[PDB]
Amino acid sequence: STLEIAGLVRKNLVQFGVGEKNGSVRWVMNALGVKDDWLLVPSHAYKFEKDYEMMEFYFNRGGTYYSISAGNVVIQSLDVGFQDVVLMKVPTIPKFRDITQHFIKKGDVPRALNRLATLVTTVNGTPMLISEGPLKMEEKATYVHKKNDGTTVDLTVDQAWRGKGEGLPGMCGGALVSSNQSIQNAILGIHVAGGNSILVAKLVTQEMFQNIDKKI
Amino acid sequence: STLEIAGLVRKNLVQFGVGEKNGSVRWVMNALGVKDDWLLVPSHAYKFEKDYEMMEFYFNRGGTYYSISAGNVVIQSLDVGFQDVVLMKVPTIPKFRDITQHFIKKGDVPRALNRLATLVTTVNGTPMLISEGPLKMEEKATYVHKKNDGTTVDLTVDQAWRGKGEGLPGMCGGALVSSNQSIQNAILGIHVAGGNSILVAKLVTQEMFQNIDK
Ligand SMILES: [Cl-]
Repeated sequence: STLEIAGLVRKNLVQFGVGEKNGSVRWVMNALGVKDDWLLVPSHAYKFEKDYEMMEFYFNRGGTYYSISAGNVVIQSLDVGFQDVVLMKVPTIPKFRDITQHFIKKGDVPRALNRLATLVTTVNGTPMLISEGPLKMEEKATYVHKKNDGTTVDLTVDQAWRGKGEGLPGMCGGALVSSNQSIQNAILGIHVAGGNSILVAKLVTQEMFQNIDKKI
Repeated sequence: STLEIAGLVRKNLVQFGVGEKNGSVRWVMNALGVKDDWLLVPSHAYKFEKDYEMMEFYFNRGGTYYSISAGNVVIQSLDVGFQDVVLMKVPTIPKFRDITQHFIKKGDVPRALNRLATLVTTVNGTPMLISEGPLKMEEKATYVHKKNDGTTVDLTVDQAWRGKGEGLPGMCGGALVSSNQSIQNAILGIHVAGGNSILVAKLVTQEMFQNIDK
């Protein structure tokens, strides 16, 4: 049931923030824990910051704050091309329950195409469930992002799901869940953009998780 | 409660008019004082007149009409836009009680969503309280209003509240108050346009007034 898998997701969802050690912190969106000390994070959460070298990442795991230097995390791309969503290893965060086997398998993709799905996310800390229309998929989809107030750059997403629905700023990073019980309400991917009245998310499959169990 | 916050809004509401320095004043809608000499004004109140040369802006505060020339007003934005609602400083106008801290905080918007709200406004001095349907939010909302006289215009709103309710001409500029007691019945925004059974208001947050007190 949508609510069963939604609860698993909820338990692994954390608030993601960026800043300088001993300085100011800006909470930006969400990041999803997937296994042991590995999480999925949308790249625009940190891409447009002025100085990556002295960047510190901040996580809020149910009221406990953890932090790590950007120079101490291991990053892994899901695929080749524009960095849209990445896998990030955080050693100082508590072990996450393995939910890898709940994501959709590369082969099961058409069985999720054309149906409804639910976005399981949080807005500034408050849990929300957003309904998305019949999902379509696009090989490469574009959206517009605004740097904290002002400028607007165009960014693309590779292999994106398209749902119709109204957003709310800060929803980025949530997990998309299919309503198809035939495929065990698989997790389809991560929310990256919302615009006119269309919600866009990147497809993330069971196969993008192989390199994480390899030693170094 | 809703009555307490509604009271704070009424005391800061004034009428907005346009006219020449030695003629008759055309009153058009309401404006809301937020702090000191600053006011929240819907931009359609003045943006469709093309002779800024002899134009005076008028404000009725307690029976006295205060004015300022188009060529003298300081106008400021809330996010980056100007097509919907603007802040306007009028040095000549008597000081307004600071109500900024009664507006909703950004991180609390989800708690105002799906709940009822009350619109506090005036139509020619006449006070009105209007219940608005369970509120919904929209990224951008388009409304084509006959607002002028017989002229129709496009009014597009960024981050807008949409709700079921009934209107009247001249209600524009009034404020939306939340029925949610756990967020202290926060002011949610400013009424921009209304027509059949839909009312549209712009979202205004506490954080938005950072631009003025500095
Ligand atoms: Cl009440």
